[PDB]
Amino acid sequence: KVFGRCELAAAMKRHGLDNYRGYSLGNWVCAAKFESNFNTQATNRNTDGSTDYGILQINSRWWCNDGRTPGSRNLCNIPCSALLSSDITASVNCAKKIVSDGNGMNAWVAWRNRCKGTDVQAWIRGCRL
Ligand SMILES: [Cl-]
Ligand SMILES: [Cl-]
Ligand SMILES: [Cl-]
Ligand code: NA
Ligand SMILES: [Xe]
Ligand SMILES: [Xe]
Repeated sequence: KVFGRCELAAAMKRHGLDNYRGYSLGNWVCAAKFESNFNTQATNRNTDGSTDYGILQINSRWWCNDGRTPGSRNLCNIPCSALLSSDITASVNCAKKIVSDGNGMNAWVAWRNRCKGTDVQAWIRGCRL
């Protein structure tokens, strides 16, 4: 599924992401825009052989099992395919574990490079929330 901007903001809010670990909703919407262009089916392979999955591009070396990333840790205890669902619940629950891991949202390279320090409130402007 490809979400609309406000539709995703509303879904993320309902799943408890607004101000989760101090990150306002706009941060999460901005990260999703630049990681996946709001597409739950997005995948991208990395040079180390791991693959990033779903709306928040969660990586198979640490967080999910895809059966093809040797020595990987599956910290979210889920098959990576679960992260591609139209239902964002699995992605949200795993993202909460990631953002709690010590480096906050710096775990998402697109967030660090394209959202951090910008007016992220613009991402939720106009939405009925
Ligand atoms: Cl915000
Ligand atoms: Cl894909
Ligand atoms: Cl980047
Ligand atoms: Na893994
Ligand atoms: Xe891929
Ligand atoms: Xe998400």
